[PDB]
Amino acid sequence: YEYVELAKASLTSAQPQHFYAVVIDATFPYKTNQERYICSLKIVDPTLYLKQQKGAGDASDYATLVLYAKRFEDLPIIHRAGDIIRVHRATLRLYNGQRQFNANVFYSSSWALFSTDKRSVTQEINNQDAVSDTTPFSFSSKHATIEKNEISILQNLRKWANQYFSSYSVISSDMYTALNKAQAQKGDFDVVAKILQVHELDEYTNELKLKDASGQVFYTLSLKLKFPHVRTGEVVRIRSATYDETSTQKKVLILSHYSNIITFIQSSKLAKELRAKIQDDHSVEVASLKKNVSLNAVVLTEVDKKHAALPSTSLQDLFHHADSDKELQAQDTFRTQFYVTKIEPSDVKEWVKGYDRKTKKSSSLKGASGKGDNIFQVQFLVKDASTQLNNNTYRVLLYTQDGLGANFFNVKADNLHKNADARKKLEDSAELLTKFNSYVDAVVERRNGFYLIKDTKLIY
Amino acid sequence: QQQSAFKQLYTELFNNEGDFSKVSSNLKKPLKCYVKESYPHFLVTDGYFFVAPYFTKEAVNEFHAKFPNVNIVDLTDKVIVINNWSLELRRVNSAEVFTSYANLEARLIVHSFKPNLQERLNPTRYPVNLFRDDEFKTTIQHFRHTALQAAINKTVKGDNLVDISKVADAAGKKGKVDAGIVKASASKGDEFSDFSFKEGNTATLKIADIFVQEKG
DNA sequence: GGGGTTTTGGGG
DNA sequence: GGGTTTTGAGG
DNA sequence: GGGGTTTTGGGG
Ligand SMILES: [Cl-]
Ligand code: NA
Ligand code: NA
Ligand code: NA
Ligand code: NA
Repeated sequence: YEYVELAKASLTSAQPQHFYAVVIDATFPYKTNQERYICSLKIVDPTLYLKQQKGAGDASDYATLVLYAKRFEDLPIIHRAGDIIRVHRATLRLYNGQRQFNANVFYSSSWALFSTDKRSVTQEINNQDAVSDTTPFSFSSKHATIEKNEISILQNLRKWANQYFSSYSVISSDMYTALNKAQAQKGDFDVVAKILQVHELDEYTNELKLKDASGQVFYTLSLKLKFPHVRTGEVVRIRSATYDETSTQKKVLILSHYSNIITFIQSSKLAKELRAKIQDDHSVEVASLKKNVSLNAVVLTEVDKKHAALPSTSLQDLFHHADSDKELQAQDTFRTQFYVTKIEPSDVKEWVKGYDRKTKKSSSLKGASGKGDNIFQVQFLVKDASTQLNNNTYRVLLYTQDGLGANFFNVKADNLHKNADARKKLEDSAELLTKFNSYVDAVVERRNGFYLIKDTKLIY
Repeated sequence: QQQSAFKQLYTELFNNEGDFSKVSSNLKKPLKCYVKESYPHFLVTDGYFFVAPYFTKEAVNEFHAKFPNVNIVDLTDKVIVINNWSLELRRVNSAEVFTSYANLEARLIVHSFKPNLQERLNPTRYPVNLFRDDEFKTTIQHFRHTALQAAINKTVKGDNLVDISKVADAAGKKGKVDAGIVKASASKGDEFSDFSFKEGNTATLKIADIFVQEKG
């Protein structure tokens, strides 16, 4: 196989050509009719990546690749921009001014995906190691072969890809629309925003909280199975989105079956600048707390920085598999999300009891200091997406006698029967926690069959 | 101001404990909607979303009477006008019914609809499943949250708090996590079902039967 | 044999 | 090809 | 023509 560069490919030969390129954009593999699937992507290389810079505005130049197949599984799923793709037997032709490569995978064409970063998106999600730096993480047909002479091409293209993404935006301003101008678009458009929050709406749907450089905040629904790489604090490019005119309560973006959410390789200059430039926004949350019914979810808590990298475990696994799963049994500290349905005891004033560290007994402070050290003994009855339909409510404890979750309410324990200020703060918190669309992101430590909240504090 | 007639209607129906007599009267007017599909699923749109209309055995017979030269299962891309319709909540298996969510469904009961044959409608955005809409899904989640929270505050009582001595000095203490599982209501099965709204009931025809009735 | 493809009947 | 299937909760 | 396959020379 002889590999040609994008800009040097023949437009007249019309013969099958092969090449290596960097994928900067791609749609999701979508079905067009009863027997065809398509995946359109944008590709670049050392000979084609930027338009005549002088009046171009540092706009990225590129060729397009359209892969056709009879099956979904025969097309490449591009989760991240910057990776490399190797195509075989592709015919090139001029399409409205630009070099368009076409390949019928259903016939004799083939593709292979190579990771530019150490690991591929899928490998990072599963914390796996790549067989080698010459092994494709995905490819069409049953087999894929990499000749010795290719290694040089692949390695060099990787070195170039990083230099490219760290030196240029790649996804130039002309490749997407500002969220605060999204309502002015006639149809679909592209977005480049930071993921401020990933809310698990239900068993199969994630609701992303986006905010781009324009400062505008938007929400959009992302299926878990389709986009399992979405992560809070990460910058992504959304291919094809539309402004929802029917959403009056909040700004929402609609995605189609061909829409795609794409992340950037580590060396991405754009992704780096945006991760630091775009700062978290809580305006939406604060405003919703003034309404009796908020269609906007509100994460009332924030876990200690040291746990920010800890993976979340659903209530389903926490209460139904924590004693039968090998992996779950090995852990004593977990992170999870849920919404409070009810708080016990009912009387907020009894949230703080007196504790005798010698007899290991607590008691009401309605009689005063004659009970010992003041501590929180709150029993949350929660539920989550994984247990949304069952007839259960799960108990999550906030017993601070040993220091776990002492500063959860941002209010030091105290006789709530005498300290009006302390009581009022806790009462307001009580209403927020039990309010619809309010959720808690917290770290819990399993102790004698129960889960106690720790290193978790309210941010409202 | 909600632009989607369907979204508004279905939303108020839910925010009104499934009581159709409580929903705004200024919304119970004839519904002119575009037919996106007719088989195997009959889906109509209001310009923004699509919903599955449930025709009564009466509605279809009346239709075939006034329009002999018209087959319902062939109204795709055509427009129809529902003069007499009603809404009602129903418990379903969202795993099988894609026009539902959280095992709940708001049905569009059709009693009488005229087929405005060959009427070109204005261009609109691609229609999406209402029960897949972010806001509508959330509205339904609010509905269950209110039902669930009420049921729990009626079922759980006495402040049966875990004895602090259990979570303290747990050096030589082991326990099963399921001990934190509390029943939300007096529901019979393992699925919550303690709702106050009274599940509407009305005989409706399966799109398959109307197919055989027009072509065995 | 049967696809896609153009070889439009025949290689390995 | 900057697009629209059903598998109708990757498509 | 050339794959994968078995048809192992020939259809559409
Ligand atoms: Cl234990
Ligand atoms: Na042929
Ligand atoms: Na042949
Ligand atoms: Na052959
Ligand atoms: Na053969």
